[PDB]
Amino acid sequence: QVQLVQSGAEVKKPGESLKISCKVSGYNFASEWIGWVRQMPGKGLEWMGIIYPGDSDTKYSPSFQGQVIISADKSINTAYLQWSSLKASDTAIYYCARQNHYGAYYYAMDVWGQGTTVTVSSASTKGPSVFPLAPAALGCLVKDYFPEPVTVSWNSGALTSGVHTFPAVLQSSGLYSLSSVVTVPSSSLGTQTYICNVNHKPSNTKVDKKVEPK
Amino acid sequence: DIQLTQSPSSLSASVGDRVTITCRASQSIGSYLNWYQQKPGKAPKLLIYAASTLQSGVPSRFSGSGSGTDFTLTISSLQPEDSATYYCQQSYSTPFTFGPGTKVDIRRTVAAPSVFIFPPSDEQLKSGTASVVCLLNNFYPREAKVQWKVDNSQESVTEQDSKDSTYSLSSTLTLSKADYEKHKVYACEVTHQGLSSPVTKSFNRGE
Repeated sequence: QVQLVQSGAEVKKPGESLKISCKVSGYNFASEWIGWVRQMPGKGLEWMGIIYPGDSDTKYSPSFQGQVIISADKSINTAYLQWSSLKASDTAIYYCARQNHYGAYYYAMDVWGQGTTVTVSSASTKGPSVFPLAPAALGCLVKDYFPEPVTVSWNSGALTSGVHTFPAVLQSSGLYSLSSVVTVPSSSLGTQTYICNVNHKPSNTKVDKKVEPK
Repeated sequence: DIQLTQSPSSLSASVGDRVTITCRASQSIGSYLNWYQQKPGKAPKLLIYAASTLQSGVPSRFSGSGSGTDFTLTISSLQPEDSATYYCQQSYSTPFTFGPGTKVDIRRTVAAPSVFIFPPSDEQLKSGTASVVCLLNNFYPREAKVQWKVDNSQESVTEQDSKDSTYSLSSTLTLSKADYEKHKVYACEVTHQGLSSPVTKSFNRGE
């Protein structure tokens, strides 16, 4: 029943500051270590550091010490990860993960958060434009947005089988674009309602689009 | 600072195969080692802690062993949902460095792409641009060739499906409204080894 819910994706210009927060429920928050894992684009996992929220004792990797701050507010079951000035190379996905202990104890990260996508760019945020892919297979074309990521669902998550959301491609315009499709029986094209729910946190934009055949 | 190496960096095996991945530390770490599984677009999952101790909820086909410098992760019977990236981690001393990771793909029978095509929306046209999409659904292997002929494109490809181990590809042909209005027939040709002959899916403007 333990679940960690991290804050939404963000976009910041280089030099700016940033605090990302993970909210923890399900267990005694002040009893177990919590850590931050960093994953650069197309790269493996990096162990950044951990904090015991009980006494705010922190243990960094030497590669992040003085570059980043790990803190915790045990009054609201929340941990934080903070930068003074963001570098371009700080662009990554940042995971929050409880470091449980097992019977010089045996430490391991058993529970993880969904993650927080951080994009460091001088480019300004753009919300997406959503067009229908009229049909059997049907979909939604999400175009001209910045920066990653968007998330697409169908019928508020009620439609999962046969859904395929493609990795975004970077158009020459410097904007992203991706499509999400689903396959459904051709008999349901006139009897069922198909809506894609596109969600772009960096632009505070959420789009619902109903797809109809031509 | 402890360094970790895993081998192989990537492997492909068919359903039912026995697969072993190895982790090697720069120093002796006894049994202080963990294994994690990360499926594409998802957050990582604890599989094994203390070198051999299986995490609750994890399927019995996963097993781990080793001590000192060399550890192994073993999947007794590969499932199609087991196609994921696998990391090791040392829990002896901070920092708790991870391993480089190993990509595990799945080998299946050759499947041919179901090919669809979507003409641009009338809403999109009034915005200035025109994007034509060709979709290749549930095929294998990942290699495939798409060509747009009318008589400036971009492709994307999903990861291996966790249920049927197939891939899926999209190709988006993008023009300006002016250039789109100047031609009649749009078609995508698809060559694949599961296809005995090239498949062409086309449309004429207007319906």
